[PDB]
Amino acid sequence: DPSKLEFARALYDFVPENPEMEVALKKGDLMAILSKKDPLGRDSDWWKVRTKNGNIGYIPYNYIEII
Amino acid sequence: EAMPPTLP
Amino acid sequence: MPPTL
Repeated sequence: DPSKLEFARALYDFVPENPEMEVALKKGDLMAILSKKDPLGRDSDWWKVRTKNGNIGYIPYNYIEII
Repeated sequence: EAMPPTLP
Repeated sequence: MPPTL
């Protein structure tokens, strides 16, 4: 349900070390938060999000702020 | 839905 | 610069 999403902004550049699972951010970039947990529902420092051009992937929680 | 700036 | 991963 899109109308329930949080959205976030990137506070730093992030170049993905595993670009198969992770998405890149440019400082200032907006995104939507899809999940805060890993795929199995467990706590995680890596958050799943959808980028400004519709890519899905994980990013570091400490590189963003939640609008 | 969203509103800030300024990353100087 | 930036934070630790």
